[PDB]
Amino acid sequence: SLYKYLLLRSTGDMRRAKSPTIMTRVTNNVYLGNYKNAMNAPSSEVKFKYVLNLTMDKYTLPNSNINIIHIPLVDDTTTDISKYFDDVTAFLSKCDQRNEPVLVHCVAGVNRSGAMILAYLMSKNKESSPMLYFLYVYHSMRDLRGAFVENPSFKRQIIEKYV
Repeated sequence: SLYKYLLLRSTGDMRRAKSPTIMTRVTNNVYLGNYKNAMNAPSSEVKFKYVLNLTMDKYTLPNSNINIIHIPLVDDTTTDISKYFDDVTAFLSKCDQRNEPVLVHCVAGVNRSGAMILAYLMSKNKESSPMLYFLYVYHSMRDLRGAFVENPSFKRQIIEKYV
């Protein structure tokens, strides 16, 4: 019934894209969100230690002792993001090992952040066929969030790295 789900999703049964709303917890400590979720991170009962800001501009969070890490990524179809995969997944892995919650976000929480989260989940897959796991993670996250890594260059780079 998961095979049926993936096969229908993969042969023309995708929904129209919608903007994500609430944050999505993806692992014990790692969360995916948009700019509003980042602005709300200092007041979240999750107790974030880090925020990974993938937008083009640095910002600060006044009351907060959160450590904001800035990695500006370009959401277009020519620019490389693969040079960041290993450093980003190693940092996210460390947060999960240390139980230090981290929010990964861009502006809409679809492409730049979605791609780093997809890379992390691929990097943690030890038991499944990478092709199957990619389809499962892709379709399941898109259905949960409304839109997820719509950028086809980003999907291509993740496939080249992990599949």
